[PDB]
Amino acid sequence: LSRLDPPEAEVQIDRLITGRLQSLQTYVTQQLIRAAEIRASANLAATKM
Amino acid sequence: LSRLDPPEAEVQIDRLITGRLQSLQTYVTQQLIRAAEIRASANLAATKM
Amino acid sequence: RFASVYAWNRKRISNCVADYSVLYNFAPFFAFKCYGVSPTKLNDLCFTN
Amino acid sequence: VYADSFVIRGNEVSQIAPGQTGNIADYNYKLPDDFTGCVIAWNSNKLDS
Amino acid sequence: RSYGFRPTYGVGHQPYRVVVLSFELLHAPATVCGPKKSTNLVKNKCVNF
Ligand SMILES: *[C@@H]1O[C@H](CO)[C@@H](O)[C@H](O)[C@H]1NC(C)=O
Repeated sequence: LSRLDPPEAEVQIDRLITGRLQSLQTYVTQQLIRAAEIRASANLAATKM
Repeated sequence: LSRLDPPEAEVQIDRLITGRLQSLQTYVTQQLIRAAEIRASANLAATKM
Repeated sequence: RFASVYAWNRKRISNCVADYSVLYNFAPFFAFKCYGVSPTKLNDLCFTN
Repeated sequence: VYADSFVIRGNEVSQIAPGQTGNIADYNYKLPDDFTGCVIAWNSNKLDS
Repeated sequence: RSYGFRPTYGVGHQPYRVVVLSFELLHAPATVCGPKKSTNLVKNKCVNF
């Protein structure tokens, strides 16, 4: 923002917003699978109890 | 690279890198689900044995 | 003499070695705008006509 | 800050740019591919010819 | 080789005067600076530095 004018600032930061969104989505995508893996073991432990 | 100067080569190949990475991520995303599907059947087979 | 717009002429160039750095001395133009290929490497390519 | 100054032909003004090659960008003055600066050119026909 | 700058030549062959300004924006003790006025130093409070 301090080196480039707004007409090109909105183009430069637009290449960071998409990258950071893509970086953030993979985290929840893998957590959604680890949660199911944990839930299966929780159900098995409840049955064993 | 042989038809465009690097100023525009780094813009042209930047549109291929992102597409190929998006193509590559879906493969592992689906493999991570097929693995759990197979693991369920493996656990069932172990119990049956 | 140059032909009028409504009767523009077309000249075919083939079967010769083309050096594109010599036409700079043939006319006092300034821009030399190209669309499908960078003017830098026009000497590194082979065309069919 | 570093200031460089010279006199060229109007044809080759477009060759003072990163990634460019030609008669004047090969054997006389070549800019780096990662240039960060400004280029200023003006006509001086009334006092240099 | 020498130029032939003369008033007869049109645009694209007339002499041009070129000046290139080169900076470098890295983390190091800076000497040349723009015309801005410093203020006092405040501490332990949320400010914009
Ligand atoms: C154009 O052709 C004429 C006649 O052949 C010649 O006198 C003149 O020097 C040529 N100019 C260029 C730029 O080739």
